[PDB]
Amino acid sequence: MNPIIYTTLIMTVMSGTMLVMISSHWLLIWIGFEMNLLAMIPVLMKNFNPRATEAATKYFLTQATASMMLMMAIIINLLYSGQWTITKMFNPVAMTMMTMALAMKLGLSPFHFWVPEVTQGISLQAGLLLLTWQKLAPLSVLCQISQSINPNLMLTMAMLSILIGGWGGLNQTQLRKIMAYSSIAHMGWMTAVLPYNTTMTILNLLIYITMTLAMFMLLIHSSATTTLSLSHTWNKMPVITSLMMVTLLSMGGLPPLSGFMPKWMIIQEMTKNESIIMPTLMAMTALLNLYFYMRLAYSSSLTMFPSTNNMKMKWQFEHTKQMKLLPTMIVLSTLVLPMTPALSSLN
Amino acid sequence: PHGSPDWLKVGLTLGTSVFLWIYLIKQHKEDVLEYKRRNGLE
Amino acid sequence: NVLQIVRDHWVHILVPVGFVFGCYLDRRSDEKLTAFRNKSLLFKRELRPNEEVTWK
Amino acid sequence: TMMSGRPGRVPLQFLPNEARSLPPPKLTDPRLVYMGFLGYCSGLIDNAIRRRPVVSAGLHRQLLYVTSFVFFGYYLLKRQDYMYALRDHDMFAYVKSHPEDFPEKDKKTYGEILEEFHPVR
Amino acid sequence: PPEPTIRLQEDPDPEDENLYEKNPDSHGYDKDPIVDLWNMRVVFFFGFSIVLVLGSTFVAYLPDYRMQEWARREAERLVKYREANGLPLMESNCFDPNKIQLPEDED
Amino acid sequence: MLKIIIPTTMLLPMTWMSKHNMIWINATVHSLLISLISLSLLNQLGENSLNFSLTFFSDSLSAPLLVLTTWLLPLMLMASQSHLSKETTTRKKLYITMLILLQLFLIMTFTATELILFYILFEATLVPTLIIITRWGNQTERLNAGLYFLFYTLAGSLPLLVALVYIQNTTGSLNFLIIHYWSHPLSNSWSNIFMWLACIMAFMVKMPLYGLHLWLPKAHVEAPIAGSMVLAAVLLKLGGYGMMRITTILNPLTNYMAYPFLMLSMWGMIMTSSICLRQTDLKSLIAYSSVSHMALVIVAIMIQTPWSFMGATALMIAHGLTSSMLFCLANTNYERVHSRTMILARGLQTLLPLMATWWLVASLTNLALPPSINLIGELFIITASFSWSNITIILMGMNMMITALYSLYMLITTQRGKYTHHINNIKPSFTRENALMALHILPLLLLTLNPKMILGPLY
Amino acid sequence: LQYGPLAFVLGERTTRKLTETSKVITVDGNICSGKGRLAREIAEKLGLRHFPEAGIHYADSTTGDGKPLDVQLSGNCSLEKFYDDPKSNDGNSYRLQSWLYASRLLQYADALEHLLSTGQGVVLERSIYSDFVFLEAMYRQGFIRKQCVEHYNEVKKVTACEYLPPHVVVYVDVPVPEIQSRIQKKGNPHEMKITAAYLQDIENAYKKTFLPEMSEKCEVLQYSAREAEDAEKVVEDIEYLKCDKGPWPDQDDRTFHRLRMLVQNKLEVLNYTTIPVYLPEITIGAHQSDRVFQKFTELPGRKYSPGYNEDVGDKWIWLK
Ligand SMILES: CCCCCCCCCCCCCCCCCC(=O)OC[C@H](COP(=O)([O-])OCC(O)COP(=O)([O-])OC[C@@H](COC(=O)CCCCCCCCCCCCCCCCC)OC(=O)CCCCCCCCCCCCCCCCC)OC(=O)CCCCCCCCCCCCCCCCC
Ligand SMILES: CCCCCCCCCCCCCCCCC[C@@H](O)O[C@H](CO[C@H](O)CCCCCCCCCCCCCCC)COP(=O)(O)OCC[N+](C)(C)C
Ligand SMILES: CCCCCCCCCCCCCCCCC[C@@H](O)O[C@H](CO[C@H](O)CCCCCCCCCCCCCCC)COP(=O)(O)OCC[N+](C)(C)C
Ligand SMILES: CCCCCCCCCCCCCCCCC[C@@H](O)O[C@H](CO[C@H](O)CCCCCCCCCCCCCCC)COP(=O)(O)OCC[N+](C)(C)C
Ligand SMILES: CCCCCCCC/C=C\CCCCCCCC(=O)O[C@H](COC(=O)CCCCCCC/C=C/CCCCCCCC)COP(=O)(O)OCCN
Ligand SMILES: Nc1ncnc2c1ncn2[C@@H]1O[C@H](COP(=O)(O)OP(=O)(O)O)[C@@H](O)[C@H]1O
Repeated sequence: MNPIIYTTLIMTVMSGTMLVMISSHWLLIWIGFEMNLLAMIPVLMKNFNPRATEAATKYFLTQATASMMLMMAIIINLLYSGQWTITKMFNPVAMTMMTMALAMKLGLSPFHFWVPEVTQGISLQAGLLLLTWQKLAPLSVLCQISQSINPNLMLTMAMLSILIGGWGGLNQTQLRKIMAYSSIAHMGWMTAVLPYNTTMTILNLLIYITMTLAMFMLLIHSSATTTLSLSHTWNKMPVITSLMMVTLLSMGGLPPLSGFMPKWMIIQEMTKNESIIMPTLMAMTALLNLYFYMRLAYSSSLTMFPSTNNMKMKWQFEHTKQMKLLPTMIVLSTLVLPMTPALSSLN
Repeated sequence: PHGSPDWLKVGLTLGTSVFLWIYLIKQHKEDVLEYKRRNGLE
Repeated sequence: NVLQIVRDHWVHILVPVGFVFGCYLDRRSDEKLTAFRNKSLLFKRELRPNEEVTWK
Repeated sequence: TMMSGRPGRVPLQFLPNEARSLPPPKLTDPRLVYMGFLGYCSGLIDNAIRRRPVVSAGLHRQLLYVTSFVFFGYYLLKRQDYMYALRDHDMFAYVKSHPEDFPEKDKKTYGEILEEFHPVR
Repeated sequence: PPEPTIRLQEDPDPEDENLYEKNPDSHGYDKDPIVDLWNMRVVFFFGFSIVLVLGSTFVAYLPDYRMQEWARREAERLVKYREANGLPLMESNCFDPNKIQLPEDED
Repeated sequence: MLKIIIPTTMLLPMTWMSKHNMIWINATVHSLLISLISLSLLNQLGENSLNFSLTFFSDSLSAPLLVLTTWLLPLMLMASQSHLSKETTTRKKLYITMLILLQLFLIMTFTATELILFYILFEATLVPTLIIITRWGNQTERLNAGLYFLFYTLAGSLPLLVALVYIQNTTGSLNFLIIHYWSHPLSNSWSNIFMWLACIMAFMVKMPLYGLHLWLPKAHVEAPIAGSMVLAAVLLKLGGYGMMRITTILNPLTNYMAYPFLMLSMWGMIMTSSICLRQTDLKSLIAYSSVSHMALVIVAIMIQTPWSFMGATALMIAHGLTSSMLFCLANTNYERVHSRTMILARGLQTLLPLMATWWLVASLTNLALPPSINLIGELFIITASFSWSNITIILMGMNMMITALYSLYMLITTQRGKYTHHINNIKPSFTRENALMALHILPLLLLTLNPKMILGPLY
Repeated sequence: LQYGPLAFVLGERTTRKLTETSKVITVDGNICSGKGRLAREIAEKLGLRHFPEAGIHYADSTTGDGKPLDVQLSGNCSLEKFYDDPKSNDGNSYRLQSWLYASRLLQYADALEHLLSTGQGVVLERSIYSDFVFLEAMYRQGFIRKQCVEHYNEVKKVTACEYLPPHVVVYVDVPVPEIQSRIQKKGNPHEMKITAAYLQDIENAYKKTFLPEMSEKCEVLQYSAREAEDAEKVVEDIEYLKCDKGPWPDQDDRTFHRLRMLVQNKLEVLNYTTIPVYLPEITIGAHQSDRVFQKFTELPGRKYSPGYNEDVGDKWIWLK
């Protein structure tokens, strides 16, 4: 599309998210969600093809259903108490409806089915935007009402999301579906600490956003969407493969990388609340995410796959466009463990 | 391609670095003195 | 020949510099744990006429 | 803990006015040096990605990265120290104002405490 | 079946290279004789001459921070004192019973 | 402690700014110098410890391990100089970087005043070893070996993090000094039983305990020579050091908790020693011998007596040195034959007499011939186990006899008999290999003159 | 200011640069035809820019210095070996075909970039279109396998679905006996070995599978050897015809912006030429790939970016 139109649509998406984040009236939060949904579709459908159209219509259906459920929860809350402010929910039924709507917006299990297909359909830039920016508003809404959530339902869907992501990432060869399942697992990790501490949720969100930005920018730099296509990256730009391997190790939670910070802090916080079994199961399940990260690293950088003859022309050319902040994102997603006590800033 | 050292960008980068360093040092000195004034050390 | 072998042999100085810096940092960190100097009940001692600290 | 709802707190202040009563972090703080090291690593990675001599491609760019990292790290350290100071202040105030919940434990000596002895055999 | 029976364009497996053939007195460190000889010299010197000898001598003459002869002298003076005064050497109780307050059972 | 740490960190820029043909010389010289600095730490006191700062301390249990870790790097560089000849300068620098990072992680692990820092570094050692195994490995099973090595360790050590955070939430501290001074007994409860298991299994899996030792043969056989050296010498002792540090809070629960592990180790030493008798690979045989020795060390730690601890420390040091030497000898044979099979190259004493002498000395030291420190640890642990129960002597004697049997079997199969006729590429042994064996073997016979240096804090 | 979204936003519109003269033109002829002379003549009379037919080392002439690189570092194939042994066991024929197709794709992208950036038209020899005639002839002669043509078809579809076809296609028609006589007169010993069946298959492919398909979306001028000698009539036919059936009138400024972003950034142009499908003729082992790439990195001005090579003589490196 026209660059002016694209910039306006991106600004509208961001302004809808900010409207959700800064408003204190439930109707304004709903309006922000509607504005974000309205401006999101052309971004996903920027490169016109049947796959993008199918992904866009699936995303539209899911988000419209979630918004309708959220509106119903708001109306029930208003019925049982003449309040519009985002505070304690005031009703057991209203809270359940709202939690399911926000889980559907976030993609938490069992409402995860749309994320892998929407990510596969859209391009890598739309996938980056969808998996990074489209998590801020629902998570902020969940944080604002964290004192109302029933811990059983939140913990159940969090553990389900972790298990589903771990199991579903094992079966994928497409990189975008791998990233989608990783996002589902990380969402499950994020929502398992909302009943106890929202600062841990925000810290995990920041770390995951940095890691996902680094990974998607690396994937865009080496234009590969399949495992075998990424297996050709060493023959042209081995530094990109080495950085990608380090980032993958970080995303698996291996210390002393940055990705070890959120799991460590969440486990410690959950143990402070006399919860022992769930962190153990969560780490055991994150082992699966680490396994398929290791498989990707094996196929990418730790071994050398066969190449083709036509790579000799690619050897002669350099990337016309260089993405700013890629170096900063890699460093932030790799080497910030010693700066852990900085989380007291209420990030 | 064929490019000379872009003196405009180099000048802006060096000026930004120097300005940031001087502002940081001034901020630190002001913080130290104002801390001392509040707690009555010096 | 000086100013030529330096460009190839400058690297050798680095490990040694690290050692002296580590010794300095060890002493500097030691300087922050003097809360009980000459206050232990076992080695409670009266200072010498020209002594300010029992140990440094 | 959750200090979001704490009384007399401004909505978008990075460092409140009461934070200025605390000693500022030194310019030779190890955390500031680590932030500078992070900026240097970012500069090296930027040089490597663009296919440039990693050590000596852009000195101005590396200097800018280091300076920006040091600046932001200094302000972040200030905010972190202020938050921990608030936590300790609230802790001590609450302990002071609720004596019945934190009684003085009657000091006891080991010569009159009976602890079970488990032999290692 | 006109296939070439070749899976891909691959370099042949190279044959291992003997260091002695192109350079006798090879010392097995490097293919360049000068760097090889200096590597041998630095390894032999800094290991055997410096570490293995000087550090061994240093460890042999370490001062007694474990305080063995001090314990010998303390034990000697205590046994001299106790034999002379009729005290029965070592005592069964490590701490004097006067300072332990046992808890009365009253069962 | 920083006087050791900072030069090790400066090893990296020195390596990366070195000339293309001067990386090995500079790395070896500065690693040897760093090792000399480490020697000062050995002086130890009979009192508490060498508490340098709030972050790091040294002890007579940590000092020999630190000295061995610092001493191992020059030997690993010497061993790796050969097979990396046809490698690009950047990749050789990356290999040296991996070795330096592993040394730094081990050095910070062994001091580690606080337990979470110990866990963080104890896990940080996992990455460079994995990269070394799965990148510079010869066979195609290196990927599976690395997967096994990673996942066994992580499955074992993930509950340890939960146990540690729970312990800090309850007690309030994880500093080892406060933990030791404020220790309290563990009541016989199911929660305490599972806490004991979570505290113990992470170190058990890395010993390796019998039945959990599957990863070790794969990782040792598929690793390059430097990786095998470090894995056999230092990485196995991390579990023993952790158990020695952590068994202070597990009392009196350990008295009955130890039985399953004691039985497993006592039978598994016999099992692995017997496995060594029927083995067609040198590296696998050496790995299984390592498993037997570490099982006996597990028995020593579980008995939890002063003689047990002294014997365990001595045996850890001696086994590290001996296994490193044996792996180096096997690699020297492999780089000539390229087969890694015992029965292929035979009668090498006729062709390489001095290397046969090295083989004999290494086999005698592995056989625990007196007065080597191997037998010092072996005998102390045997006496402690006999005091624990007089019936252990049967298993200990069986293990000793089988150990001598397979050690001399390995010596005779490769060094004696008639040379293989069709093998004609067996060149004279280089000065590098001979110096490597000498620098492996001389410290053992020097340490047997001062055994108190490796007998630990309970001496 | 390199072209991008900002340039399009502020001033850069390439529709104003079109002056009815752009008219990308492609000339196609059988081996040893007079098309090269004819194409060159058209470029000079119309004021357009001539593009010599892309060979093995076309990409070498556009990067660094114009000097070609070694055969093992560029192309890994030779036409002389194809002429001598068309059924070579090392799969040289399909490697040659694929490398030539990739070179033609790069040249077409360069020509499109020039036309969209300056407005001056270009004249091309055999382009990505009609490059399949050599593939068809080689398959019918048994020089290549069927999997090779399947791979060629996949790559051709995925690559050529993103460009505009030429406005005018000019064909010079020469009988096979006459072109064989021209080959004999040429004097090249390797070219002497071309059989008549190969030329006949080439010729059959051009008329049967290329002329009608370009007649449905372009404008065709079928010319013979005699009537192609005079370029005045060719040029007159060029101006007389008006293009109103192709996709070019349907384009606008936004499509031109997209195509201009596509033609630059040649790494995106050549993206799908190295798809991970493993045919023995073109797949290369890991060890050979590593060795050849390390040799390529050791080329004088190829280790770093173009402006960051001190060995060439680039100065002020520490401030660029
Ligand atoms: C514990 C904390 C303490 C230590 C911190 C650890 C990390 C520190 C560094 C962090 C990152 C910053 C620097 C990295 C930039 C990357 C550039 C690079 O690749 O190096 C090339 C470059 C040399 O090559 P070149 O001639 O410029 O051109 C070649 C091209 O670059 C490209 O050449 P090529 O393309 O032809 O070669 C291809 C090659 C090249 O590909 C690469 O090498 C990529 C680099 C690795 C990825 C980096 C990830 C980001 C950081 C992660 C760190 C992880 C640490 C956690 C522990 C786990 C370990 C994994 O890739 C491969 O061969 C494929 C196979 C890969 C093998 C397995 C992959 C393992 C990678 C893991 C590395 C982790 C440690 C990195 C250490 C430094 C490495 C440079 O290296 C350098 O010179 C820079 C190194 C640092 C410079 C130091 C100078 C300062 C000294 C003077 C002042 C003294 C200071 C003291 C003051 C007081 C004294 C007076
Ligand atoms: C990967 C590590 C994180 C990187 C984060 C991105 C780095 C670039 C961002 C640049 C600075 C952004 C700060 C914005 C400037 C002013 C901020 C101020 O106005 O807002 C305050 C908020 O300040 C910010 O939250 C602090 C951001 C600092 C982030 C650093 C913490 C990272 C965790 C530790 C890892 C170490 C990283 C160090 C290297 C970057 C007041 O918030 P408040 O209106 O009252 O309530 C909203 C928040 N609640 C609801 C949670 C209470
Ligand atoms: C080859 C043919 C023969 C030629 C040689 C003929 C000569 C034979 C001599 C060789 C051995 C014969 C035995 C003679 C022993 C006498 C020396 C002995 O007395 O010194 C020992 C001293 O030896 C050292 O203590 C042990 C050596 C140090 C070992 C450290 C290794 C070096 C670092 C290398 C890296 C470490 C790797 C392993 C990590 C732990 C014990 O002394 P000690 O009774 O106690 O007290 C010393 C004197 N005091 C009282 C003043 C204090
Ligand atoms: C596979 C290769 C080796 C891996 C490592 C194996 C080592 C792990 C083995 C764990 C050690 C033992 C665990 C618990 C020991 C406690 C003693 C108890 O089991 O004995 C009786 C317990 O009775 C019964 O055993 C109850 C438990 C029955 C259920 C356990 C399952 C039995 C087999 C499971 C083995 C599976 C191991 C591998 C898991 C994947 C005592 O009766 P009781 O006085 O009442 O209980 C005393 C404890 N109190 C005081 C806290 C109450
Ligand atoms: C090589 C693979 C080995 C893998 C490790 C095997 C053993 C794992 C150890 C058990 C897992 C959980 C560790 C417990 C974490 C420590 C916390 C703790 O001790 O507190 C206990 C918590 O105890 C538990 O909750 C344990 C529940 C166990 C659930 C997870 C089961 C995992 C598998 C267990 C069986 C296998 C264990 C041995 C495996 C043998 C080797 C394979 C008490 O909790 P509170 O409620 O606060 O206090 C009680 C008073 N109100
Ligand atoms: N698809 C192809 N496969 C193999 N060789 C080709 C192909 N296309 C062109 N060539 C070769 O490129 C050379 C130039 O083409 P041609 O038109 O025959 O000669 P000229 O350029 O002198 O008119 C010729 O030797 C021809 O064989």
